[PDB]
Amino acid sequence: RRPGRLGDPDRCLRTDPRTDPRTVEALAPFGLDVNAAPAPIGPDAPREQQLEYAMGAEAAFEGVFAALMDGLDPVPGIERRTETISGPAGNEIKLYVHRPAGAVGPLPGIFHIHGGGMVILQAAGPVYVRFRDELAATGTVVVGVEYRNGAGVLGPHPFPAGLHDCAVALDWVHARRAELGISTLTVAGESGGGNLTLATAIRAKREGRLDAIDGVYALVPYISGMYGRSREEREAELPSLVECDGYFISCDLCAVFVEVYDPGTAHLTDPLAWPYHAAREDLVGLPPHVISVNEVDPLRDEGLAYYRKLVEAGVEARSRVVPGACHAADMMFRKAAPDMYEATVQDIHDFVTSLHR
Ligand SMILES: Cc1cc(=O)oc2cc(O)ccc12
Repeated sequence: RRPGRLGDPDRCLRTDPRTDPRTVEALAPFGLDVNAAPAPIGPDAPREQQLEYAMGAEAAFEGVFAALMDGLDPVPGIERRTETISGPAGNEIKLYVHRPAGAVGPLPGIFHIHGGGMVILQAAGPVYVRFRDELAATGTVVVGVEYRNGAGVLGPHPFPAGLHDCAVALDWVHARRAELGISTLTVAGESGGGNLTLATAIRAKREGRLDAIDGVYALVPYISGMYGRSREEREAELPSLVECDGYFISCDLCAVFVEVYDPGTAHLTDPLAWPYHAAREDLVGLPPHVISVNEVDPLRDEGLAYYRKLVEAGVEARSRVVPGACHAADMMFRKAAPDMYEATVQDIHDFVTSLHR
């Protein structure tokens, strides 16, 4: 009958007949081809224990991402620099700059915001280094921002610390397009980085900084903040949150990460924390957007809802789905599913080359 865990509650990535089997075998060594056990902590646990759990999850997932990137030949012909800038709280923000060696003029720029639920993972990590090199290789200038995290080794900094860091870093890059070899400038990211990407555009309109943004490309955005709702509430509003729950990511662990990001959840309905809540007023006048969602991702339906909201607001919006893809499959499986990876890289390349100032 119904797809995924709507039809059979025990279905997992391996047993869903829609999953790209290459990705199932790629996740098998880590035990990530099946549903994780119910998370042993919840959103009402003491914050000290939530931050401990997040620190562990970060160390484990950084291990998995390193192993998924191991065995690849490096992307050839990329020049890299690290710049350090002052953040708004006296923090240092690192910028990782990638460009094709020997470019003869300006190229489209990509301001890249990494995922990890705005709480964990480093832009310095091999999965994001690889993604920035791959985008640079197509003929772009990529700047990866290392913002404050809600948790883990770059934490703990609640909302809106990371968002403010992204703002300051975007302004720093915009101010320097000529010396950085940048034509147009696109803000892009996946999952939590998709969240900060969409919020960065909403915030830039409010603050009169839209000149910094020619385009927005959000992949598998993590934007509803609704992971802690009941199975029935989730199914009523965003059925993918039940259909594909536990497929690589789990609503129970995300619900912890929501509390970690915004302790006391005073921002649960604030579109700068959870862009799914954007009003028409928040989206009118925003520059061109792409929303890329993944077929067997529990976040699929909140990404589709955001595309619909952008269209309703008159934004020059596009959307695509990656068939057979779990959450972020198109950025994790460079080894096991290179065609899926290449297709997303090329779609982003095509988008940024389409823009004019
Ligand atoms: C790797 C990872 C990053 C995140 O922000 O959230 C998650 C949630 C999960 O259930 C499983 C993995 C992650």
